Amino acid sequence: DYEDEFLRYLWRDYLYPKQYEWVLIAAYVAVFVVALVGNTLVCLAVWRNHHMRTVTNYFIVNLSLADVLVTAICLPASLLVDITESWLFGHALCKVIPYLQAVSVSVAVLTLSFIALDRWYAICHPLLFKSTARRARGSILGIWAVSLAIMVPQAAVMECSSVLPELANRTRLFSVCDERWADDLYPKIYHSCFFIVTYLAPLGLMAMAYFQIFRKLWGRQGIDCSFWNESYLTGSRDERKKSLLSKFGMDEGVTFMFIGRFDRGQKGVDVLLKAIEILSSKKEFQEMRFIIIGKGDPELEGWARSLEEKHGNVKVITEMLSREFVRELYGSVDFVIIPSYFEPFGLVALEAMCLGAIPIASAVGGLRDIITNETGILVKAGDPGELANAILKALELSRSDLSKFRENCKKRAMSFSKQMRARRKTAKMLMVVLLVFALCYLPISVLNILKRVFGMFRQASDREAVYACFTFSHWLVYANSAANPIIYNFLSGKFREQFKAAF
Ligand SMILES: Cc1nc(C(=O)N2CCC[C@H]2Cc2nnc(-c3ccccc3)o2)c(-c2ccccc2F)s1
Repeated sequence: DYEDEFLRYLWRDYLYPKQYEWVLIAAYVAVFVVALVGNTLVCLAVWRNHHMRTVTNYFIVNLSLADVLVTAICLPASLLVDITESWLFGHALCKVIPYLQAVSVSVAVLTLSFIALDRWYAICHPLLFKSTARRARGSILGIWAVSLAIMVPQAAVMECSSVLPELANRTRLFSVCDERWADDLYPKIYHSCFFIVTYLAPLGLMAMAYFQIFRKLWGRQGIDCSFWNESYLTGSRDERKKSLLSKFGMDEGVTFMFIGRFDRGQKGVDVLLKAIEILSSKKEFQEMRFIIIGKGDPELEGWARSLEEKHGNVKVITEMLSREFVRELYGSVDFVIIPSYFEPFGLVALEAMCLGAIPIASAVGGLRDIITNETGILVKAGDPGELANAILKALELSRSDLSKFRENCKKRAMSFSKQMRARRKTAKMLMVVLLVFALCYLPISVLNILKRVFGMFRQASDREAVYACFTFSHWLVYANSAANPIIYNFLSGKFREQFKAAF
Protein backbone atom coordinates (compact mmCIF):
# COMPACT_ATOMS: atom_id res chain seq x y z
CA ASP A 1 0.00 0.00 0.00
CA TYR A 2 2.77 2.41 1.00
CA GLU A 3 5.32 1.26 -1.59
CA ASP A 4 5.41 4.40 -3.74
CA GLU A 5 6.06 6.81 -0.86
CA PHE A 6 8.58 4.50 0.82
CA LEU A 7 10.55 3.94 -2.38
CA ARG A 8 10.48 7.70 -2.87
CA TYR A 9 11.69 8.03 0.72
CA LEU A 10 14.67 5.70 0.23
CA TRP A 11 15.75 7.17 -3.11
CA ARG A 12 14.99 10.89 -2.82
CA ASP A 13 18.68 11.84 -2.69
CA TYR A 14 19.82 9.42 -5.39
CA LEU A 15 21.43 11.47 -8.13
CA TYR A 16 22.83 9.73 -11.21
CA PRO A 17 24.61 12.40 -13.29
CA LYS A 18 24.78 11.82 -17.05
CA GLN A 19 28.26 11.34 -18.52
CA TYR A 20 27.53 13.62 -21.47
CA GLU A 21 26.20 16.70 -19.69
CA TRP A 22 29.00 19.02 -20.77
CA VAL A 23 28.17 18.27 -24.40
CA LEU A 24 24.60 19.37 -23.72
CA ILE A 25 25.51 22.65 -22.02
CA ALA A 26 28.00 23.48 -24.78
CA ALA A 27 25.37 22.81 -27.42
CA TYR A 28 22.82 24.84 -25.47
CA VAL A 29 25.33 27.67 -25.21
CA ALA A 30 26.25 27.43 -28.90
CA VAL A 31 22.62 27.45 -30.03
CA PHE A 32 22.14 30.30 -27.56
CA VAL A 33 24.73 32.75 -28.87
CA VAL A 34 24.24 31.75 -32.51
CA ALA A 35 20.50 32.34 -32.16
CA LEU A 36 21.03 35.77 -30.64
CA VAL A 37 23.68 37.43 -32.81
CA GLY A 38 22.13 35.57 -35.73
CA ASN A 39 18.52 36.70 -35.43
CA THR A 40 19.41 40.22 -34.33
CA LEU A 41 21.60 40.49 -37.43
CA VAL A 42 18.52 39.60 -39.45
CA CYS A 43 16.37 42.29 -37.82
CA LEU A 44 18.97 45.04 -38.24
CA ALA A 45 19.57 43.97 -41.84
CA VAL A 46 15.92 44.61 -42.65
CA TRP A 47 15.40 47.64 -40.43
CA ARG A 48 18.39 49.71 -41.56
CA ASN A 49 17.99 49.32 -45.32
CA HIS A 50 15.18 50.36 -47.67
CA HIS A 51 15.70 47.66 -50.30
CA MET A 52 15.27 44.97 -47.64
CA ARG A 53 11.77 46.07 -46.64
CA THR A 54 9.80 43.36 -48.44
CA VAL A 55 6.64 41.78 -47.01
CA THR A 56 8.53 38.48 -47.04
CA ASN A 57 11.36 40.08 -45.06
CA TYR A 58 8.93 41.69 -42.60
CA PHE A 59 7.57 38.21 -41.95
CA ILE A 60 11.15 36.93 -41.60
CA VAL A 61 11.68 39.69 -39.03
CA ASN A 62 8.61 38.55 -37.07
CA LEU A 63 10.01 35.02 -37.14
CA SER A 64 13.38 36.24 -35.87
CA LEU A 65 11.68 38.19 -33.07
CA ALA A 66 9.80 35.07 -31.99
CA ASP A 67 12.98 32.97 -32.07
CA VAL A 68 14.75 35.71 -30.10
CA LEU A 69 12.01 35.51 -27.47
CA VAL A 70 12.50 31.74 -27.27
CA THR A 71 16.29 32.00 -27.10
CA ALA A 72 16.27 34.65 -24.38
CA ILE A 73 13.56 33.37 -22.05
CA CYS A 74 12.82 29.69 -22.71
CA LEU A 75 16.26 28.27 -23.61
CA PRO A 76 18.08 28.80 -20.28
CA ALA A 77 15.11 27.49 -18.28
CA SER A 78 14.96 24.41 -20.50
CA LEU A 79 18.70 23.87 -20.11
CA LEU A 80 18.46 24.06 -16.32
CA VAL A 81 15.45 21.73 -16.22
CA ASP A 82 17.01 19.21 -18.60
CA ILE A 83 20.31 19.19 -16.70
CA THR A 84 19.07 19.22 -13.09
CA GLU A 85 15.60 17.67 -13.50
CA SER A 86 14.18 20.48 -11.35
CA TRP A 87 12.38 23.81 -11.71
CA LEU A 88 14.61 26.49 -10.20
CA PHE A 89 12.30 29.40 -10.98
CA GLY A 90 9.21 30.79 -9.26
CA HIS A 91 5.65 29.47 -9.36
CA ALA A 92 4.71 32.32 -11.69
CA LEU A 93 7.47 31.69 -14.23
CA CYS A 94 6.34 28.06 -14.14
CA LYS A 95 3.25 29.35 -15.94
CA VAL A 96 4.87 32.19 -17.89
CA ILE A 97 7.80 30.42 -19.58
CA PRO A 98 6.00 27.37 -21.05
CA TYR A 99 3.19 29.70 -22.13
CA LEU A 100 5.67 31.89 -24.02
CA GLN A 101 7.12 28.69 -25.49
CA ALA A 102 3.75 27.64 -26.93
CA VAL A 103 2.94 31.17 -28.13
CA SER A 104 6.34 31.45 -29.79
CA VAL A 105 5.89 28.16 -31.66
CA SER A 106 2.47 29.36 -32.82
CA VAL A 107 3.79 32.73 -34.04
CA ALA A 108 6.64 31.04 -35.91
CA VAL A 109 4.43 28.52 -37.72
CA LEU A 110 1.75 31.09 -38.60
CA THR A 111 4.42 33.46 -39.91
CA LEU A 112 5.82 30.74 -42.16
CA SER A 113 2.24 30.12 -43.32
CA PHE A 114 1.76 33.77 -44.26
CA ILE A 115 5.05 33.68 -46.15
CA ALA A 116 3.92 30.58 -48.05
CA LEU A 117 0.52 32.14 -48.79
CA ASP A 118 2.17 35.34 -50.00
CA ARG A 119 4.48 33.47 -52.37
CA TRP A 120 1.61 31.22 -53.46
CA TYR A 121 -0.44 34.23 -54.53
CA ALA A 122 2.63 35.90 -56.05
CA ILE A 123 3.62 32.91 -58.20
CA CYS A 124 0.42 30.94 -58.82
CA HIS A 125 -2.04 33.84 -59.04
CA PRO A 126 -0.24 37.02 -60.22
CA LEU A 127 -3.47 38.88 -61.03
CA LEU A 128 -4.73 38.51 -57.46
CA PHE A 129 -1.40 39.38 -55.84
CA LYS A 130 -1.73 42.14 -53.24
CA SER A 131 0.94 42.54 -50.57
CA THR A 132 1.22 46.03 -49.10
CA ALA A 133 3.34 46.68 -46.01
CA ARG A 134 0.12 47.62 -44.24
CA ARG A 135 -1.22 44.10 -44.76
CA ALA A 136 1.94 42.67 -43.20
CA ARG A 137 2.13 45.04 -40.24
CA GLY A 138 -1.51 44.25 -39.49
CA SER A 139 -1.64 40.52 -40.09
CA ILE A 140 1.46 39.99 -37.94
CA LEU A 141 -0.45 41.60 -35.08
CA GLY A 142 -3.24 39.15 -35.85
CA ILE A 143 -0.75 36.30 -35.60
CA TRP A 144 0.52 37.48 -32.21
CA ALA A 145 -3.02 38.12 -30.96
CA VAL A 146 -4.37 34.70 -31.95
CA SER A 147 -1.22 32.99 -30.65
CA LEU A 148 -1.40 34.76 -27.28
CA ALA A 149 -5.12 34.02 -27.03
CA ILE A 150 -5.24 30.31 -27.89
CA MET A 151 -2.28 29.41 -25.67
CA VAL A 152 -3.88 30.50 -22.40
CA PRO A 153 -4.81 26.95 -21.42
CA GLN A 154 -1.08 26.17 -21.44
CA ALA A 155 -0.52 28.96 -18.92
CA ALA A 156 -3.61 27.87 -16.99
CA VAL A 157 -2.72 24.22 -16.38
CA MET A 158 0.95 24.79 -15.54
CA GLU A 159 1.61 23.94 -11.89
CA CYS A 160 4.66 23.60 -9.65
CA SER A 161 4.65 20.04 -8.29
CA SER A 162 6.95 18.76 -5.54
CA VAL A 163 5.84 15.40 -4.16
CA LEU A 164 2.90 12.96 -4.39
CA PRO A 165 -0.52 14.56 -3.75
CA GLU A 166 -2.50 13.70 -0.61
CA LEU A 167 0.70 13.16 1.37
CA ALA A 168 0.98 14.62 4.88
CA ASN A 169 4.76 14.81 4.57
CA ARG A 170 5.51 17.90 2.46
CA THR A 171 9.28 17.35 2.72
CA ARG A 172 11.26 17.62 -0.53
CA LEU A 173 14.63 18.36 -2.12
CA PHE A 174 13.43 19.97 -5.34
CA SER A 175 10.27 20.94 -7.22
CA VAL A 176 9.16 20.47 -10.83
CA CYS A 177 6.88 22.19 -13.33
CA ASP A 178 4.23 20.18 -15.16
CA GLU A 179 0.67 20.17 -16.51
CA ARG A 180 -2.17 19.76 -14.01
CA TRP A 181 -5.58 19.09 -15.54
CA ALA A 182 -9.04 18.50 -14.07
CA ASP A 183 -10.12 15.62 -16.30
CA ASP A 184 -8.03 13.19 -18.35
CA LEU A 185 -9.71 13.79 -21.70
CA TYR A 186 -8.81 17.49 -21.46
CA PRO A 187 -5.05 16.88 -21.93
CA LYS A 188 -5.76 14.59 -24.90
CA ILE A 189 -8.02 17.18 -26.54
CA TYR A 190 -5.77 20.18 -25.92
CA HIS A 191 -2.63 18.37 -27.08
CA SER A 192 -4.20 16.71 -30.11
CA CYS A 193 -5.54 20.12 -31.10
CA PHE A 194 -2.12 21.60 -30.34
CA PHE A 195 -0.36 19.09 -32.58
CA ILE A 196 -2.88 19.60 -35.39
CA VAL A 197 -2.95 23.40 -35.15
CA THR A 198 0.76 24.12 -34.74
CA TYR A 199 2.17 21.36 -36.96
CA LEU A 200 -0.21 19.20 -39.01
CA ALA A 201 -2.48 21.72 -40.75
CA PRO A 202 -0.02 24.53 -41.51
CA LEU A 203 2.85 22.30 -42.68
CA GLY A 204 0.37 20.35 -44.78
CA LEU A 205 -1.10 23.46 -46.39
CA MET A 206 2.38 24.91 -46.89
CA ALA A 207 3.55 21.64 -48.44
CA MET A 208 0.65 21.88 -50.88
CA ALA A 209 1.37 25.55 -51.61
CA TYR A 210 5.07 25.01 -52.27
CA PHE A 211 4.13 21.99 -54.37
CA GLN A 212 2.03 24.21 -56.64
CA ILE A 213 4.74 26.90 -56.61
CA PHE A 214 7.53 24.49 -57.55
CA ARG A 215 5.33 22.90 -60.21
CA LYS A 216 4.81 26.39 -61.65
CA LEU A 217 8.52 27.29 -61.49
CA TRP A 218 9.85 23.98 -62.82
CA GLY A 219 11.93 24.14 -65.99
CA ARG A 220 12.13 27.93 -65.84
CA GLN A 221 15.76 28.83 -65.16
CA GLY A 222 16.00 31.48 -67.87
CA ILE A 223 18.56 31.67 -70.67
CA ASP A 224 22.30 32.21 -70.97
CA CYS A 225 22.46 35.95 -71.66
CA SER A 226 26.21 35.54 -72.12
CA PHE A 227 25.70 33.50 -75.28
CA TRP A 228 22.49 34.98 -76.69
CA ASN A 229 24.14 38.36 -77.12
CA GLU A 230 24.20 40.80 -80.04
CA SER A 231 27.78 41.62 -79.05
CA TYR A 232 29.05 38.52 -80.87
CA LEU A 233 27.52 39.63 -84.16
CA THR A 234 29.43 41.92 -86.53
CA GLY A 235 28.44 44.84 -88.75
CA SER A 236 25.02 46.50 -88.79
CA ARG A 237 21.73 44.62 -88.58
CA ASP A 238 20.38 45.54 -92.02
CA GLU A 239 23.72 44.50 -93.52
CA ARG A 240 23.38 41.13 -91.79
CA LYS A 241 19.86 40.89 -93.20
CA LYS A 242 20.99 41.80 -96.71
CA SER A 243 23.85 39.32 -96.42
CA LEU A 244 21.60 36.57 -95.05
CA LEU A 245 18.99 37.02 -97.77
CA SER A 246 21.68 37.23 -100.46
CA LYS A 247 23.16 33.98 -99.14
CA PHE A 248 19.81 32.25 -99.63
CA GLY A 249 19.47 33.82 -103.07
CA MET A 250 16.92 36.49 -102.19
CA ASP A 251 16.63 40.26 -102.54
CA GLU A 252 16.18 42.53 -99.53
CA GLY A 253 12.78 42.52 -97.85
CA VAL A 254 11.02 42.27 -94.49
CA THR A 255 12.25 38.94 -93.15
CA PHE A 256 10.21 36.54 -91.03
CA MET A 257 11.72 33.43 -89.47
CA PHE A 258 10.34 30.23 -87.99
CA ILE A 259 12.31 27.56 -86.16
CA GLY A 260 11.00 24.43 -84.46
CA ARG A 261 10.08 20.79 -84.96
CA PHE A 262 7.38 20.20 -87.58
CA ASP A 263 4.21 19.25 -85.69
CA ARG A 264 0.54 18.88 -86.60
CA GLY A 265 -0.47 19.93 -83.09
CA GLN A 266 2.35 21.59 -81.15
CA LYS A 267 4.78 24.01 -82.82
CA GLY A 268 2.13 24.98 -85.36
CA VAL A 269 4.30 25.03 -88.48
CA ASP A 270 1.14 23.94 -90.30
CA VAL A 271 -0.57 27.16 -89.22
CA LEU A 272 2.39 29.08 -90.64
CA LEU A 273 2.38 27.22 -93.96
CA LYS A 274 -1.37 27.75 -94.29
CA ALA A 275 -0.79 31.42 -93.47
CA ILE A 276 1.78 31.71 -96.26
CA GLU A 277 -0.73 30.06 -98.59
CA ILE A 278 -3.20 32.74 -97.52
CA LEU A 279 -0.56 35.39 -98.22
CA SER A 280 0.18 33.94 -101.68
CA SER A 281 -2.24 36.53 -103.05
CA LYS A 282 -2.25 40.23 -102.08
CA LYS A 283 0.17 42.96 -103.18
CA GLU A 284 2.19 42.74 -99.96
CA PHE A 285 3.65 39.25 -100.38
CA GLN A 286 6.61 40.34 -102.51
CA GLU A 287 7.72 42.73 -99.77
CA MET A 288 8.14 39.70 -97.51
CA ARG A 289 10.78 37.01 -97.07
CA PHE A 290 10.15 33.75 -95.21
CA ILE A 291 12.74 31.46 -93.62
CA ILE A 292 11.24 28.17 -92.40
CA ILE A 293 13.64 26.05 -90.35
CA GLY A 294 13.03 22.71 -88.64
CA LYS A 295 12.41 19.00 -89.13
CA GLY A 296 9.64 16.53 -88.33
CA ASP A 297 6.70 15.06 -90.25
CA PRO A 298 7.40 14.07 -93.89
CA GLU A 299 4.08 15.60 -94.96
CA LEU A 300 4.92 18.99 -93.45
CA GLU A 301 8.40 18.90 -94.96
CA GLY A 302 6.87 18.12 -98.33
CA TRP A 303 4.45 21.02 -97.88
CA ALA A 304 7.21 23.46 -96.90
CA ARG A 305 9.52 22.32 -99.71
CA SER A 306 6.72 22.59 -102.27
CA LEU A 307 6.10 26.14 -101.06
CA GLU A 308 9.84 26.81 -101.34
CA GLU A 309 9.73 25.64 -104.95
CA LYS A 310 6.56 27.63 -105.61
CA HIS A 311 7.65 31.00 -104.20
CA GLY A 312 11.02 32.66 -104.77
CA ASN A 313 10.78 34.44 -101.42
CA VAL A 314 10.50 31.35 -99.22
CA LYS A 315 13.50 29.31 -98.05
CA VAL A 316 13.18 26.01 -96.18
CA ILE A 317 16.05 24.55 -94.13
CA THR A 318 15.88 20.96 -92.89
CA GLU A 319 19.64 21.13 -92.33
CA MET A 320 21.07 20.71 -88.82
CA LEU A 321 22.29 24.11 -87.63
CA SER A 322 24.68 25.42 -84.97
CA ARG A 323 23.72 27.53 -81.95
CA GLU A 324 25.99 30.34 -83.15
CA PHE A 325 24.33 30.41 -86.57
CA VAL A 326 20.87 30.41 -84.98
CA ARG A 327 22.10 33.33 -82.88
CA GLU A 328 23.13 35.09 -86.09
CA LEU A 329 19.71 34.39 -87.60
CA TYR A 330 17.95 35.94 -84.60
CA GLY A 331 20.18 38.99 -84.98
CA SER A 332 19.61 39.38 -88.71
CA VAL A 333 15.91 38.81 -89.40
CA ASP A 334 13.25 41.36 -88.53
CA PHE A 335 10.55 39.12 -87.06
CA VAL A 336 10.36 35.63 -85.57
CA ILE A 337 7.10 33.69 -85.88
CA ILE A 338 6.16 31.38 -83.01
CA PRO A 339 2.81 29.81 -84.00
CA SER A 340 2.87 27.32 -81.11
CA TYR A 341 -0.23 25.55 -79.78
CA PHE A 342 0.59 25.06 -76.09
CA GLU A 343 4.16 26.42 -75.64
CA PRO A 344 4.79 26.31 -71.86
CA PHE A 345 8.26 27.92 -71.74
CA GLY A 346 8.81 29.96 -74.91
CA LEU A 347 12.61 30.17 -74.89
CA VAL A 348 12.77 31.01 -78.60
CA ALA A 349 10.93 34.23 -77.78
CA LEU A 350 13.47 35.17 -75.08
CA GLU A 351 16.51 34.36 -77.23
CA ALA A 352 15.19 36.10 -80.35
CA MET A 353 14.21 39.17 -78.32
CA CYS A 354 17.67 39.19 -76.75
CA LEU A 355 19.11 39.29 -80.26
CA GLY A 356 16.81 42.10 -81.40
CA ALA A 357 14.30 39.93 -83.26
CA ILE A 358 10.67 40.97 -82.79
CA PRO A 359 8.43 38.00 -81.91
CA ILE A 360 5.08 37.23 -83.53
CA ALA A 361 3.71 34.47 -81.32
CA SER A 362 0.48 32.70 -80.42
CA ALA A 363 -0.80 34.15 -77.15
CA VAL A 364 -0.51 30.84 -75.28
CA GLY A 365 1.44 29.51 -72.30
CA GLY A 366 4.65 31.34 -71.45
CA LEU A 367 4.49 33.50 -74.57
CA ARG A 368 1.73 35.59 -72.99
CA ASP A 369 3.91 36.17 -69.94
CA ILE A 370 7.02 37.04 -71.94
CA ILE A 371 5.51 39.10 -74.75
CA THR A 372 3.67 42.31 -73.88
CA ASN A 373 2.67 45.43 -75.76
CA GLU A 374 5.54 47.37 -77.38
CA THR A 375 7.57 44.14 -77.21
CA GLY A 376 5.89 42.01 -79.86
CA ILE A 377 2.73 40.89 -81.64
CA LEU A 378 0.31 38.37 -80.12
CA VAL A 379 -2.06 36.12 -82.08
CA LYS A 380 -4.95 33.72 -81.45
CA ALA A 381 -3.48 30.21 -81.63
CA GLY A 382 -4.56 27.77 -84.33
CA ASP A 383 -5.82 30.57 -86.57
CA PRO A 384 -3.89 31.14 -89.84
CA GLY A 385 -6.00 34.21 -90.64
CA GLU A 386 -5.15 36.27 -87.57
CA LEU A 387 -1.54 35.13 -88.01
CA ALA A 388 -1.54 36.44 -91.58
CA ASN A 389 -3.03 39.71 -90.33
CA ALA A 390 -0.31 39.97 -87.68
CA ILE A 391 2.30 39.42 -90.39
CA LEU A 392 0.73 42.20 -92.46
CA LYS A 393 0.89 44.50 -89.43
CA ALA A 394 4.54 43.56 -88.97
CA LEU A 395 5.07 44.60 -92.59
CA GLU A 396 3.33 47.92 -91.92
CA LEU A 397 5.56 48.49 -88.88
CA SER A 398 8.76 47.85 -90.83
CA ARG A 399 8.17 51.15 -92.63
CA SER A 400 9.46 52.84 -89.48
CA ASP A 401 12.74 52.85 -87.54
CA LEU A 402 11.94 49.82 -85.33
CA SER A 403 15.12 50.39 -83.28
CA LYS A 404 13.54 51.31 -79.94
CA PHE A 405 11.12 48.41 -80.44
CA ARG A 406 13.97 45.90 -80.66
CA GLU A 407 15.67 47.56 -77.69
CA ASN A 408 12.43 47.16 -75.74
CA CYS A 409 12.43 43.49 -76.72
CA LYS A 410 15.97 43.08 -75.37
CA LYS A 411 15.17 44.81 -72.07
CA ARG A 412 11.96 42.80 -71.70
CA ALA A 413 13.58 39.40 -72.27
CA MET A 414 16.52 40.17 -69.97
CA SER A 415 14.38 41.49 -67.11
CA PHE A 416 11.96 38.56 -67.47
CA SER A 417 14.76 35.98 -67.28
CA LYS A 418 16.33 37.68 -64.26
CA GLN A 419 12.98 37.85 -62.47
CA MET A 420 12.32 34.15 -62.99
CA ARG A 421 15.81 33.31 -61.70
CA ALA A 422 15.40 35.43 -58.56
CA ARG A 423 12.00 33.81 -58.06
CA ARG A 424 13.58 30.35 -58.24
CA LYS A 425 16.17 31.38 -55.64
CA THR A 426 13.77 32.88 -53.07
CA ALA A 427 11.39 29.94 -53.43
CA LYS A 428 14.32 27.59 -52.83
CA MET A 429 15.33 29.45 -49.66
CA LEU A 430 11.82 29.53 -48.19
CA MET A 431 11.37 25.82 -48.92
CA VAL A 432 14.63 25.05 -47.12
CA VAL A 433 13.54 27.12 -44.10
CA LEU A 434 10.19 25.32 -43.94
CA LEU A 435 11.86 21.91 -44.28
CA VAL A 436 14.39 22.57 -41.53
CA PHE A 437 11.54 23.82 -39.34
CA ALA A 438 9.51 20.64 -39.87
CA LEU A 439 12.49 18.40 -39.14
CA CYS A 440 13.39 20.38 -36.01
CA TYR A 441 9.90 20.38 -34.49
CA LEU A 442 9.07 16.80 -35.52
CA PRO A 443 10.59 14.69 -32.69
CA ILE A 444 9.24 16.84 -29.86
CA SER A 445 5.83 16.76 -31.57
CA VAL A 446 5.60 12.99 -31.91
CA LEU A 447 6.97 12.58 -28.37
CA ASN A 448 4.46 15.14 -27.09
CA ILE A 449 1.48 13.61 -28.88
CA LEU A 450 2.51 10.21 -27.53
CA LYS A 451 3.09 11.38 -23.95
CA ARG A 452 -0.05 13.50 -23.64
CA VAL A 453 -2.63 11.46 -25.57
CA PHE A 454 -1.75 7.91 -26.64
CA GLY A 455 -0.50 6.53 -23.34
CA MET A 456 2.75 7.89 -21.92
CA PHE A 457 6.36 7.17 -20.95
CA ARG A 458 5.79 6.60 -17.23
CA GLN A 459 6.10 2.94 -16.29
CA ALA A 460 9.15 1.52 -14.49
CA SER A 461 12.65 1.84 -15.95
CA ASP A 462 11.40 3.21 -19.27
CA ARG A 463 12.36 6.75 -18.28
CA GLU A 464 16.16 7.04 -18.17
CA ALA A 465 16.36 6.45 -21.93
CA VAL A 466 13.25 8.46 -22.73
CA TYR A 467 14.89 11.33 -20.84
CA ALA A 468 17.74 11.48 -23.36
CA CYS A 469 15.48 11.58 -26.42
CA PHE A 470 13.35 14.26 -24.75
CA THR A 471 16.34 16.48 -23.93
CA PHE A 472 17.61 16.03 -27.48
CA SER A 473 14.20 16.97 -28.90
CA HIS A 474 14.11 20.10 -26.73
CA TRP A 475 17.61 21.12 -27.80
CA LEU A 476 16.55 20.59 -31.42
CA VAL A 477 13.55 22.86 -30.93
CA TYR A 478 15.82 25.61 -29.65
CA ALA A 479 18.39 24.83 -32.36
CA ASN A 480 15.95 25.80 -35.12
CA SER A 481 16.18 29.41 -33.91
CA ALA A 482 19.91 29.31 -34.61
CA ALA A 483 19.27 27.44 -37.85
CA ASN A 484 17.19 30.08 -39.67
CA PRO A 485 19.78 32.92 -39.81
CA ILE A 486 22.43 30.55 -41.20
CA ILE A 487 20.01 29.47 -43.92
CA TYR A 488 19.42 33.13 -44.74
CA ASN A 489 23.19 33.59 -44.86
CA PHE A 490 23.70 30.76 -47.34
CA LEU A 491 20.65 31.14 -49.60
CA SER A 492 19.95 34.89 -49.76
CA GLY A 493 22.52 37.19 -51.35
CA LYS A 494 21.17 40.41 -49.85
CA PHE A 495 21.25 38.91 -46.36
CA ARG A 496 24.81 37.80 -47.10
CA GLU A 497 25.80 41.34 -48.02
CA GLN A 498 24.11 42.69 -44.89
CA PHE A 499 25.64 40.11 -42.53
CA LYS A 500 29.09 40.80 -43.96
CA ALA A 501 28.53 44.56 -43.76
CA ALA A 502 27.55 44.41 -40.08
CA PHE A 503 31.19 43.78 -39.17
C1 LIG B 1 10.82 22.55 -23.32
C2 LIG B 1 9.61 22.26 -24.15
N1 LIG B 1 8.48 21.85 -23.65
C3 LIG B 1 7.54 21.65 -24.66
C4 LIG B 1 6.17 21.12 -24.39
O1 LIG B 1 6.07 19.96 -24.02
N2 LIG B 1 5.10 21.91 -24.56
C5 LIG B 1 3.69 21.49 -24.50
C6 LIG B 1 3.02 22.38 -25.54
C7 LIG B 1 4.05 23.47 -25.94
C8 LIG B 1 5.19 23.33 -24.93
C9 LIG B 1 5.05 24.24 -23.71
C10 LIG B 1 5.95 23.83 -22.60
N3 LIG B 1 5.83 22.92 -21.70
N4 LIG B 1 6.98 22.99 -20.92
C11 LIG B 1 7.71 23.93 -21.41
C12 LIG B 1 9.02 24.41 -20.97
C13 LIG B 1 9.65 25.45 -21.65
C14 LIG B 1 10.90 25.89 -21.24
C15 LIG B 1 11.53 25.30 -20.16
C16 LIG B 1 10.91 24.27 -19.49
C17 LIG B 1 9.66 23.82 -19.89
O2 LIG B 1 7.12 24.52 -22.49
C18 LIG B 1 7.97 21.91 -25.94
C19 LIG B 1 7.27 21.83 -27.24
C20 LIG B 1 6.60 20.66 -27.58
C21 LIG B 1 5.94 20.54 -28.79
C22 LIG B 1 5.94 21.59 -29.68
C23 LIG B 1 6.60 22.77 -29.38
C24 LIG B 1 7.25 22.86 -28.17
F1 LIG B 1 7.88 24.02 -27.88
S1 LIG B 1 9.63 22.43 -25.88
